[PDB]
Formats: sequence, structure tokens, C-alpha cells
Amino acid sequence: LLRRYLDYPVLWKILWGLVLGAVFGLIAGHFGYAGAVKTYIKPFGDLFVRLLKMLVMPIVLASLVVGAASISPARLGRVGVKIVVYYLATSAMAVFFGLIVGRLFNVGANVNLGSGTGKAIEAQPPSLVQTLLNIVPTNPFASLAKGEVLPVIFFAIILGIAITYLMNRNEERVRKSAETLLRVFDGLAEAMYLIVGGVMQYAPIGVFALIAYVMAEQGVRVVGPLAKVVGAVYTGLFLQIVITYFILLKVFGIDPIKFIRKAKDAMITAFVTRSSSGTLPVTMRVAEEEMGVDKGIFSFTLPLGATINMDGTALYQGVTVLFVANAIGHPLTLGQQLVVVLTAVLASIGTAGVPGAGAIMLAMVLQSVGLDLTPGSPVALAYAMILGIDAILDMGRTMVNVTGDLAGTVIVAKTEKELDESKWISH
Amino acid sequence: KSLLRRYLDYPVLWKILWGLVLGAVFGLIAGHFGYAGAVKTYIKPFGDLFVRLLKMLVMPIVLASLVVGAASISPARLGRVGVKIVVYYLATSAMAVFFGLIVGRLFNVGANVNLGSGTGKAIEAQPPSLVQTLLNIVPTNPFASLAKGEVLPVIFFAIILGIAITYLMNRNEERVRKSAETLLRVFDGLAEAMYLIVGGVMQYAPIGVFALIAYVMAEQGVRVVGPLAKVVGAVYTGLFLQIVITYFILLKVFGIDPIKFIRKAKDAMITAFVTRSSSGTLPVTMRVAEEEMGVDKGIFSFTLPLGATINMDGTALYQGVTVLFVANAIGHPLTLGQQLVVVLTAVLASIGTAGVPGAGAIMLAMVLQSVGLDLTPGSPVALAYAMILGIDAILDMGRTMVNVTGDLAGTVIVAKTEKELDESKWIS
Amino acid sequence: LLRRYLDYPVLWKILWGLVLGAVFGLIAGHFGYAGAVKTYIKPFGDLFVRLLKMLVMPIVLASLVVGAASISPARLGRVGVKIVVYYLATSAMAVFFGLIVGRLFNVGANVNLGSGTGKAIEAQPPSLVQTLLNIVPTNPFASLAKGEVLPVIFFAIILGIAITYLMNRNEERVRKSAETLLRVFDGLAEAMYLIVGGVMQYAPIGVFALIAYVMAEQGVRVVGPLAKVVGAVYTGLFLQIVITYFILLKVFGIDPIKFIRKAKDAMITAFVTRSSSGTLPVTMRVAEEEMGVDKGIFSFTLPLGATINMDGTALYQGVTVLFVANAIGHPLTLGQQLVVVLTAVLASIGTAGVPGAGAIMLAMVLQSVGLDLTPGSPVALAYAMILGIDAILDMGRTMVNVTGDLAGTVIVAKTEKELDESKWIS
Ligand SMILES: CCCCCCCCO[C@@H]1O[C@H](CO)[C@@H](O)[C@H](O)[C@H]1O
Ligand SMILES: CCCCCCCCO[C@@H]1O[C@H](CO)[C@@H](O)[C@H](O)[C@H]1O
Repeated sequence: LLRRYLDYPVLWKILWGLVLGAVFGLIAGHFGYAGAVKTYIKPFGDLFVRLLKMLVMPIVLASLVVGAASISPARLGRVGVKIVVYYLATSAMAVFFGLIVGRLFNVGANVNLGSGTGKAIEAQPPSLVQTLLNIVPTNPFASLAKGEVLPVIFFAIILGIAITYLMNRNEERVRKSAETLLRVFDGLAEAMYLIVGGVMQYAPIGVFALIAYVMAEQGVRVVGPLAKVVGAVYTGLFLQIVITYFILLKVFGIDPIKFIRKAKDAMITAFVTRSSSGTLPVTMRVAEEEMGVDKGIFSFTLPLGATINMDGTALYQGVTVLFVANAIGHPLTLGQQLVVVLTAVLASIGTAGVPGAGAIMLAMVLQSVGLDLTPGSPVALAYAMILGIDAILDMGRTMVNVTGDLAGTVIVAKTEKELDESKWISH
Repeated sequence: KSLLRRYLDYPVLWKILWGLVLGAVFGLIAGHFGYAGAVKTYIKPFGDLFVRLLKMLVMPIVLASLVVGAASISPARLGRVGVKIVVYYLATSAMAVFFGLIVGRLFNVGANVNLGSGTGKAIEAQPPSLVQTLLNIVPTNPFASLAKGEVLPVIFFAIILGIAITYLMNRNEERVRKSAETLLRVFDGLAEAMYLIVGGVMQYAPIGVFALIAYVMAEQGVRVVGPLAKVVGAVYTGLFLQIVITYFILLKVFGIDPIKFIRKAKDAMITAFVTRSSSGTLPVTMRVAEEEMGVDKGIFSFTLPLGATINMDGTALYQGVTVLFVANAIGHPLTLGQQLVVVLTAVLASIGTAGVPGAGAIMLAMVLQSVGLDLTPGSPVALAYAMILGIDAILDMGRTMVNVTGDLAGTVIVAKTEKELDESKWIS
Repeated sequence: LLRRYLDYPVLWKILWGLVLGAVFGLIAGHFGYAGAVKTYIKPFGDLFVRLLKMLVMPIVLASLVVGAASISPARLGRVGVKIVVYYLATSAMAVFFGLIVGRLFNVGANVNLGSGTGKAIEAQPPSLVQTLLNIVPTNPFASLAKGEVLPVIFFAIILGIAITYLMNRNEERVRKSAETLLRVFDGLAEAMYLIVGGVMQYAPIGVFALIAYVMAEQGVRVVGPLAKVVGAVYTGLFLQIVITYFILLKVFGIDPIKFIRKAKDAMITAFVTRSSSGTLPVTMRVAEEEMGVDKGIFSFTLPLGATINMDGTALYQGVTVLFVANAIGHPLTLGQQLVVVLTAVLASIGTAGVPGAGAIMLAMVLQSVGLDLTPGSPVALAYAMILGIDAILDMGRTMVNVTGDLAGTVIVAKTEKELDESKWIS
């Protein structure tokens, strides 16, 4: 049957894995068997996840050294500004859709009570300076072993830049050594991209396994009030994709329907693995094989976007903060909701995509606003209710971000004329 | 001429074996007369230096050789070598179980007298770890596994990288080929440098082998007396039988001269003996496989690091003997079948753990714990285990040495069946 | 102002950062504002420090693999014994100047009281054997990730040596792989040196920010008895430079004023960052571009000197031990002071340059001689006083060491005929 699996056409095969996994998950959970799914099905999904994590640091280091050597510093600076401007614009929309859909569904019509008290807290206050200095790795070997994406990005860019300067120096020995070094990262990045392609042979089984477990454990819990939270958040995702990303792509002359079909492997993988960083090898290959984006762009914008994209956060916090407020009957005006989500968005920036993100962040938000989280308390209850569906929300939060990352990469690539247009011609 | 120059000018063929024999003799005399403390201070640091110089080479030599190795051979054959080497380790561990049970009962370990309370068996609770042990083969951060010195995920990452590299060197784009080849040369350049450094370290090895064996003999030599002398006897007979019967017959079946083999292995065996680490001997075992046995890197760069973590032979022998010793010491009745189930579960539980000093004592303590015996201080089983624990280094040397031998034997066998053995190294 | 900063001539610009920062620091501190300096000014200096730390492990690894390939093992061994002999000579002098200036200033005429009078009551010999064994890394990838310089030096030397053996082999495949490997380290070292050059465009801003903060916090605290401690220590530095380093440079035929002009960037960076290792990328680039030392020399001697140079320690311990003894009125003979300093110096070897060095070591010395460090006690009081100016002393301690490292590197390079004379001729 190993041969019957592989010879089935691979174009949609991963997407079959998703729907069949999700159905199998729901049925298994509804009938009690979510324990069996955890034992027998999930290790196959954990395997998919490990194989992709294995590739993240090599592919990020090697692609960005090769990439940053390939482009001049001035243009790299301009890509940096373009992708940040992009991420501000789209997070502004994400906050908007976060506020609207939460209120449309009017999340939280169940009843606990408390308004407080504090628990009066100040607190930190949230000083970014050390977050910024920490971008510079003090030991680039240590950042690789510890898996720190942002200091590795910084080291890869300066090394890549320096290499190109050396290759333009007069001394031949200097040019040849720098080029040998550049070739090694080219060889390594290339090998990593090859492995991704092989791992993606396994992906439909892995995608099946992961989505099955999530559905078996937390599917049965989407009912009543929490069904409206899932509905609101997923509507928010849908709007962010088909409005914010589609209009911006169209404004810049990219066919948005072509985009989605090229993104699907990145989007589904982001959905089940619930990690922007762990999806990077897939998102980066998609940017290469499918979108036709030059490594000079995506080797920077994608790993950067995996840590700074605020879109999924704004949607999650917008919906879940309202759910908590209505559940405990705390009056929250629209502007006050905006202030809360913005401080959670600002507080989240540096953090890379990691499972269990917004639930941890939501808990911080409730504490900093002075709410009582002691066990048994109404807010502890509302928080626990969100916590129990958190994976179902995490999948959507992660999936909307990688899509936004690809969109912003493709857009900036186009504005730089680093987008290969032949990849977008269909037969 | 100074003492430095006369030491190195002595022919190196047997010099490590003199380091072993003079080290062991020196050790015994020092201990019998009280001086084991001075040995620890003055003699032993030189052996520890040997141990560190070899450890230094394990991750670079294993990574670089396996990328080079896995690039040099096609995936299909690499799978076949994988299955061949696994089947070998099953066969030989069965023989190790067999001799472990036999030699233990022939010597009839125990007949010192305590009396124990309780059993058993096998509850308490198990539980299975096997799936997560397999998933853990895949490193989530290959830089971390290197920095943490994890051999089994480095084996996996090295193979995946090597395979990918030749695919790139066979593609059409010239830059893609040219980069992949540069990358391959970097690992080839590094691997070559490590094998050269091993060669340099082995000039120091007789001194190190001397220092290590002297220390172990001085501390635990005096403890081999009475009942415990029979534990040592049984285990070492187990080794001898496993070598001269199991490894010798298999080597003969596949047409390798078993006497030539031992002469070629001796440096790896002695190094395994004193360092008591399969992983830490790998640079020596891999160089023996190259210079002496004449095995292609496509074979031994895989089978040897894998064998350092999966070889069950030393475990079957240790557990076989010592489990009987505690049972007889506490007068607990143990049928031949009951001993067999215990050794097998200790063997199955041990798979995947690489060779590390203090292995069997830790595993033995687990085996007694899982069968429900009372290890509280003062108790008969706590007493019998403490007796084993005190000679454990002497047993550890034999346990490591038999495994690295079995690793070389299976590597040589698989290499021959693959026609990857250089016959010129063997012709008399 | 982005443009006017860069177009100002770079010749002296870092030293203006130091002087203006130090003046700015003192004034800001005297007026209460050392808190604002910590918030607004210091991150610019911390940024300077991180950018340099980033480069330490790559440049040390790569320069030494390349360097040890470029030169024969025999010469490297002689360079090793020459540089150690150099460090014994100069530390002997540093002990001397430590004892002299401490007593000249007669540090500690303030009055507490208590007397320990005990020796080796801790009690440890101590035992160096494991310290030596620890030179050999058990996992060179681990030592790199942990940033351990001395085992990386060891691994780099043998890898470099092995590489040239392979590049002399008959098999062309072996030769070509080894050369590819050697080119990778050559390419990386080259890139690091290029980046150092860029960071040093920022150095005046960084140097300003660092000296400003230190001056703002501890400048106000150097007064009364503690002013005599700082006076004593900095005179010791001065003498160690203008006497020990200058005479040695002249004995071997190097112009000492030319030397000083060339060393200044390493010296000022050593001064403000208070780390020999963190200054290494700057000290090594200075040895290459300015001194004209071959990489075969400095890629080894300089990282070694960052962990073995005892000059700053001998000076620090000499003065502060006397301050403590006089502050508590404990009679201390000149010979007894010598025995204490040497055991502190022997105890310090192998530790690389790190901020907060001597304060920790002083605390051990007081403890190991049996003095009472419990809160409120005189020695705890005298120790706390030193502790509060420690940064001002640390700057001077690191700056004299990096100077001595460059001095000894240049001497060995000259005796090995690996110094390029065209850089010195003018
Ligand atoms: C431990 C090493 C495992 C590597 C095994 C690789 C799979 C070997 O298997 C072979 O792989 C080829 C790949 O094209 C296939 O063409 C063959 O059908 C298959 O027999
Ligand atoms: C204060 C110590 C300064 C460094 C010591 C200088 C060493 C000078 O002595 C050196 O001995 C070598 C003999 O092998 C020769 O090769 C050198 O030419 C010679 O200068």
C-alpha cells in the first residue's frame, strides 16, 4: 500500500490529508477514542513536525547568507522597510477584523460574575531596548544551538554582506576564499531545500495525523459559547485573507487566486504544526519553487515575518478579550478593547511563531489589566474555557500568518523586480 | 637521546599492548601495597588526558565521515547495510544471552548467604517508551545535537545530508553541482584531518592505556576475591566464548580470517577496554576499520557509530551473570527460563543507549527495582548490588571491549558481502 | 547629524569619545543624573559590546586554524614558550609595581578594626591538573557554543596543523579537500576582520556611552581613601606601560611611541569594555593592520594572552590587599603581602578577561586567609568600599593587559621575523 499512496497525484494529496484527518478526528473523539488517536495516529504527525524542525536552522542560516550576498545592502535595507510597512498595514486591518467579528458574533453570552478587584499592578513597564539589543547574538554558535531565529538572521545578513565585499576585493586569494565560503552555504541551503521536498512526500500522512489528534481532543469542545469564539476567529481569518491579502496582492498586480494555490502547502503545514518557524522550510521552498521569489528577498522577509507578524495575534486577542469581558459581565467599550489588543500586539512583537502563543499572551493581558485569576474565580473560568479550545484557535492563528508572510514576500519581491513572472504563467 | 625520543622510537605494533600488560601489573602491585591513592593522583591524569583527546574527535569524525560515507554509496545499498548490520546484532546478542546464562550457572555465582524478602515478578509497572525513543532519532536542531554530543541524531542528520549531496552533484545546473561538491569537500577535508589526528593520539595511547588500566587495577583489583572473583571469571569467560566462538565462527562463515582480524582490531579492543566507552573509542575503531581492516567509509561510517549505540552483546553477558549472582546471594529461586526473561527485558530496555561507563550497574539497579526487590540500605539485595557495584569497572572493561570487537566483526562481514572490503589488506 | 559624525576624521575619534564621555559622565553623576545616563546613553555602549562579542568565537577559531596552518609546528611551540616567558617576566614586574605604589600611596588610612592572621584555612592547595586537562575539549562543537576560548585555541591549532599535513599529501583528492577546508576558514576569518572594521565606525559612540555610564555611577565615589586606591592603581598601570612595556619593546628594537599610537584602539576598547576576550576582534585587527604581525603569531598569542595575562591582577591585588590590611589595622609585612599576591595570581591563571574579575578574586583572598567577611565586619566594610569603585579599577586593569598582550605579541613576532617593517618606517 506504500506504492498505492505515492502514485496517487500529489497536487491535492496534502489537502485530502487535512479534510480526511479532521473528519476522522471528530468521529474518533465523538465516540470516545481520542486516546487511541494519541497513541496510534499522532506519532506519525510528531514525526512530520520533527523532520521540519530539523531543517529550520540550516535552511535559515544558509539561505540568508547566500541571499544577503546576492543583493546589495541598500536594497536589503529597502526590503526591510517595505516588509515592515507591509506588516504594520496588515496588522492594522487584523485589529479591525478582530474587533468587528468578535462583536458580530457577540462572543460570551454565558454568565459568571466579577469585575475585579485588583490585584493592582503597574507593571514592568514594557521596555523594548533589551529586546532590540538581544537581536545581536553575543555568540552566533550559541544562537544556532539554541535555535534563536532572530540573532541568526542578524549574523547571516552581516556575514552575507561581508562576503560580497570580499569577493569584490583586489587580492585573488581573498576573493577565492570568500567565494568558497559562499559556495558552502549555497551547497547547504540547496541540500536543505532538497530535503524539504522529500519531507513533503510524507506530509499528507503527517498532516492527517496532526489534524486528527487536534480534532479528536478539542473538536468535541467546540459547542455553545466556544463555538461562537471559533466561528468569530475563523471568520476573522477568512476576512484577513480574502480582503486584506487579496486587495493588496491585486493592488500590486498579483493574481490572488494564483497565490492561494501556490501557498497551500505552506498554509496547511502552518495550520497543523501551529508554528511559523517550524513551517519555514516549507514556506521558503514554496516561495522558491511556486512563487518564484528570489532568495534575495524571501531568505530575509520570511524568517523575519515568522517572528514579527502581528496579524494572528490581533485576531486572537480581539476575539478572546471580548469573550472574557462578556463572560464576566465587565463592560468594555470599543475603544478600551482597541487599547487592550494594541498593547498585547505591541507586547508580542519579538516572539516567533510557537504553539500555545495567544493563550499565554491572553493570560498576561488579563493579569496586567488587574483581573483576578485565582482558581475558581470567574476570569480563571473564562480563561480556562478559551485555554481548552486553544489548539483549534492556534491552527488558524498560525495559518493566517504564514499566508500573510507569503503575500508580503511576494509583494515586496514584485516591487523589487525579484519575482519571476514565468512561474505565474499557467497552461 | 632523551626519554621522549626513545619512547616514540620503539616500534608501535605491540607498544599499546605493553602499556596494557605493564599497566595492569603495575596497578595490582600498587593496590596490594596501599598506594592506589598515589596512582589516582600521579598516574591517572595521564589516562584521563587520553580519554579527552579521543572524545574531542567523536562528533567531528562521526559527522564528517558519515556525510562523506553516505554520499559515496547509493541510498538503496545504505538501506541494505542498515538491515544487514541490524540482523547481525540480533544474531550475536542471542549468542551473548546464551553464553551469559551458561557461564553464569557454570561458575554458579553466589553461595555467599544473605536472605531476601519478596518478588515479583515484573509488577509494579513497565511502561513502553519505544515510540518516543524512535521519534528522538530525528534531531529537531542538528546544531544542538552536535553541541550536546548526541550520536544517534547526528547519524541521522549526516546520512540525510550525504544522500542529498550526491543528488545535487548529479543535477544539471553547474552551480548547484559546484556548490554541493564544495560542501562535500569540506566534510571530506574535515574527516581526513580527524583520522590524521587519531593517528597522532595513538602515539600517546600506550601511556594513556597504561595510566587507565593501572588505576582500575589498583582500585578494584584488591576487590576481586572470594565470590566476586567468580563473577569476574564468569563474565570474562562469557567474553572469550562470545569472541572465539560467536565472532570467530561468523567471520569464518563469510570468509574472513579470524586470527588476522584480532591482530588488526587490537588497538580498538584495548582502547575500548580501558576507556570503557564505545562512543569514545569510535575514532580508534573507525581508523582500525580504515587502515587495518580495509573497509570502505560507505560501510563503517554507518555501521560503527550505529553499533556503538545498538550492540546488545556486552549487556546480555553482564546482566546474565550478575542477575544470577544477586539471586543466589539472597537465596531467591530463579529458573533458567525466569533468568532468560529478565536478561531479555534488560537487553530490550538498553537498546539505543550508547556505550558509557557505569552502564550495567545502572541497568542492573533498574532490573532489581522493576522486579520488586527491596533495595533499601542494609537489605540483602542492596548488599549484593553494592558488591557488584564495587567491581563494576573491571566488568565494564570487558563489556566495552567485547562490543567494539563485535562492532568491527559485523562491519567487516557486512563490508565483504557488499564487496566493500579491500582484500589486499588481508593477503598473507 | 548622521552624516557629520562619519565625515569627522577617524584618526583620533575614538579617543575623543573616551575623554568627552568621561567628562560627560562625571558631570552627569555630580548633578544626580546617572540614572538618565543608564537609560538613554548606556544601550549605545552595550550595543558596541554585543557587536564585538558576536565576533570573538568565529574570528578566534578561523584566524587560528588559518594561522596554525601557515606556520610549522616547531615555530608555534617556540612562539608558545616565548610568549609564556614574556608573561612571566611582565607579571613579575607587575607584582613589583603593585607592592611599590600601594605602599607609596599608603592606601587605607581610614580606621576600622579586626585581625585574621591565618593562611590556607579555606583550605585548597589548589589543584591545577584538571585545569590543564580542561584545555582539551571533549566536544569542540560544545566548546564553541559555550564560548570557551582556551579549548577552541587547542582545537584550532591541531586542525590547522593537520590541514597542512593533508595539503602535502600525494593524493590530489586529499590535497584539494584540505585546501577547500582551509579556504572556508580563510574566508570566514576575512569576513570577521571586515566586520570589525565596520563596528569600529561605531566605536566612538560606543566608547562614549560606556565611559559615560561608568563615570556617572562610580566617579562620584572616588574621593577620600578610595581616591588614593584609584590613584595607586592607575600609577601602577602607567609604570607597567611606560617602564615594563617600553623597555622590553626597546630592548628588542621596537619604537615604543609608534607602538602606543598603533595600540590605542585596542587599549581604549579594553578600557571601556573591561574584557580582554570581548576586545579580541579589535586587538587582533590592530595586530594585523597596524602592527603588521603575521597571523601565524597573533592568532595564537593574543587569545592565549586574554586568558593567561597576570599583569592587571598583580596590580589590582597588590593595592587592594594593602588597602584592606591598613583599613582594618592588620599589620602586613612586605614579604607577607608578596605571598598573598602570588597565591592570588596563581589562583587566577586560566580565567579569561571578564568584568568583575578582581572584586571576586579579592573576596576569595580575604576569605582564604581567614578574615571575617560576615556583614558589618571591618573586612566586609573595606571590601565593600573597593567593590563600589571596582568598575573604575576594572577599566584600568583590562587596558594594561591588552597593551601588554600587543607588546608581547609584537616582540615574539619580531624575534620570529614575522613583523612587517614597512608599517613602522614612516
Ligand atoms: C538507513 C538508511 C536508509 C536509506 C534507505 C533508502 C531507501 C532504500 O530503498 C531503495 O530506495 C530507492 C530510492 O529511489 C528506490 O528506488 C528503491 O525502490 C528502494 O529499494
Ligand atoms: C622577555 C621575553 C621575550 C621573548 C623571548 C625572546 C626569545 C629570543 O630567543 C630566540 O630563541 C630561538 C631559538 O630557537 C631563535 O629562533 C630566535 O631567533 C631567538 O631570538
